[PDB]
Amino acid sequence: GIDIVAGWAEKAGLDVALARELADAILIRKVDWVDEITRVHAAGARWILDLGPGDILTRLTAPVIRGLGIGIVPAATRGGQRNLFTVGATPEVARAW
Amino acid sequence: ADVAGPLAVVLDAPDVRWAGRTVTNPVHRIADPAEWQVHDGPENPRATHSSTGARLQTHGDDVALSVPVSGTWVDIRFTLPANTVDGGTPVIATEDATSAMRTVLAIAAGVDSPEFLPAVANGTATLTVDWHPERVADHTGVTATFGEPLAPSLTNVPDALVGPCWPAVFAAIGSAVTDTGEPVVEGLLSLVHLD
Amino acid sequence: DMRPFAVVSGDHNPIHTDRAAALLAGLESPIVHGMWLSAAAQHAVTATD
Amino acid sequence: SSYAPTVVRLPDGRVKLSTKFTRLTGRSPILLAGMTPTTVDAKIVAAAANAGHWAELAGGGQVTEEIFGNRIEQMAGLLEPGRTYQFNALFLDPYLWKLQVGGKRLVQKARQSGAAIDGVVISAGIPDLDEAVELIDELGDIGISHVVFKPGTIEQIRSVIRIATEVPTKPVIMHVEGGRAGGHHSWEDLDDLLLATYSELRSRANITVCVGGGIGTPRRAAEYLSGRWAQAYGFPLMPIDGIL
Amino acid sequence: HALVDRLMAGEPYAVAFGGQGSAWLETLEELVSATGIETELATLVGEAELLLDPVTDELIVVRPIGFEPLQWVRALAAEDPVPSDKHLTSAAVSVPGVLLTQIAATRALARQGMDLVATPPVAMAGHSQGVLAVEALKAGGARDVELFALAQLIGAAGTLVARRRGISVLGDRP
Repeated sequence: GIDIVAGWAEKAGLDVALARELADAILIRKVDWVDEITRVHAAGARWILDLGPGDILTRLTAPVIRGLGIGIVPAATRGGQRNLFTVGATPEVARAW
Repeated sequence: ADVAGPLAVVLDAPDVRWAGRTVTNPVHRIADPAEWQVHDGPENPRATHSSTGARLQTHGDDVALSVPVSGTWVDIRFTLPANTVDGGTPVIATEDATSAMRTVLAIAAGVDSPEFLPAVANGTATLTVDWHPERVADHTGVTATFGEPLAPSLTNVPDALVGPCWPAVFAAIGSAVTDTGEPVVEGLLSLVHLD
Repeated sequence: DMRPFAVVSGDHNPIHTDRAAALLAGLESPIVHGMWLSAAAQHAVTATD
Repeated sequence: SSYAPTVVRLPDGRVKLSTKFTRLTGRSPILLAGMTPTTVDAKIVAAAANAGHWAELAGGGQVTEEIFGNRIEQMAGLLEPGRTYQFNALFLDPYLWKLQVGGKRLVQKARQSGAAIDGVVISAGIPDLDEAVELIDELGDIGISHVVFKPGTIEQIRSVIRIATEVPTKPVIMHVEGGRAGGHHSWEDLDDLLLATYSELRSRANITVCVGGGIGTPRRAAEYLSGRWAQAYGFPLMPIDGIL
Repeated sequence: HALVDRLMAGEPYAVAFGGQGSAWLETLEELVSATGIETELATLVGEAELLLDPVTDELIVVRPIGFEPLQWVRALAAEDPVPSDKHLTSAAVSVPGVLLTQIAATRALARQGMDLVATPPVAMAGHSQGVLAVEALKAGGARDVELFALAQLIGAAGTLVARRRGISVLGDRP
């Protein structure tokens, strides 16, 4: 499929190198989430925002930031936006282990 | 009751002669009652249809209805004899039907009618095509869309070799002939798959 | 829409896809390919459970 | 007075008459009515059609499939290309109506096959609203475009008016025949029917009125077509669109 | 917006981008109805369609409907029939749809007062597919059309190839 995407990119009016690299990243190579979250934490991110649809990443990331003292607040959601934009209501972050 | 000339004659007439056969007027068939706006700027009256993009250009003492089918245009020429003055239907000569139906056949089969559809030998039309079994998978992706319990068979369904052979069958239809008569040009638009 | 079947199969007959050609052919609306029905019935008869 | 006939000039220099019937059909306002004894043969109907007149082929003589097919064949043979003819169908005769229109769609099949039939006349009474409307749309679907009802009495004409009202878009043609008509007999005078109904007739804009019965010499037809016939009863001009 | 006030004043934060199987249509419709970014999203979709005009013939093979997301959200907001769940889960319509939803979320947060370039997030967290949204946000909003275009391309190609192999869903079992 990578060469199919490359051929469609060349036939179209956009570049091929980024096309092949995105296709490889999204179709072929294995993604690792625990190490990505650890890199995010090592960057010092005290809060993380999930801009993806719904809150599947919210329930999928909480076990990974379970005891690191990193806060989570959903985005693209009514409750998440309410938590983000209201002074008197912010989500609670449990004590770091 | 707002235009004149051959354009009004073609627009008003409900019946036409399609190669020795009385059929409904194609301009009527597209949209019957006074749905064609007219323009008389440089004094060459023309009528167009909004929802289909049809046109009614006039080549002097002639009227042609042009229809955008898929990217391309089909042109049918109306011949107006003196009979049409009082109750005579417009005559669509056989060669105009040949041209229009050959363009439609090219649309249905290939790119253009002249020498792009496969040529016909003494009796037959032959083609040489490439075959890929994964095209069977991409065909059954759009064909087999039943419910949850069923699943497509592991073997290729027989309705897969019919794909590449369509241009040959359309060329054979185009070169088909009855007992002194060709069923390619009279009713290609009315053609349907029987069995 | 029957354009996907038209492109995968190979017959681009406008009566199945276009509206103007469907009106010209004498049909109110475009009709599905009959050979689509043939292939669907074949898959139904060869479906595995 | 706006319904009075108008004289137009054809491209070849000929001079004709322009009533709304001629505008609807593109033929002369003079109609050759269907005739159970006489217009059965194709000679007279074909000769009338070739002259540019509303020609009727009577369905009372086409009593089986074979003669129907042979008559259609010889009709196509006689007619010069571009000329079209009409058809007369009896409604209250069950066998012929079923054979031609209702049960076996011989007229419909002939038109679909490519016959020059451009009209159907529903004679011998009118249908009720429902199936009359179904007939109108069906015959329009096959491509006839001229469905004609010929009522006999005032109530029949009013029912045809109701049928036309139910379908304000499609145009209808009426053949109002008087009592002095030949063949089967009606006991109603044409003038009385026209006096009683002309107002409702001209109220609807899709109704074309052709009258017949008692029209002999062409002078009578001329005086009837100009509306001067109503002067005898102390009425304003009451023009019509054609006579059969 | 105390959390937003803290983040503007400076608090190390990151943004995560969702992946596959998240029912993007409902969240996208809620976002568009609450905010009103329909004009910008419509322009984005129109430019993407104009970008990949030559590849419509091969691309229509895998989408029975055609991926008109704006029409679908407009219909859903009007309580009109919507495409079936199978026709929305399909990759050729999913992987562009979730990316469009993510871009709409970013634009909605930017309009609401959360600017992501004044205070760049410390880390770019991208899930299985989010890598393309990470690429969109790593630069400005000047490459979104191109990445939407090849998002459509890769979704169509993925559906096509997974049907070529046995990697596609057979029956109920995904």
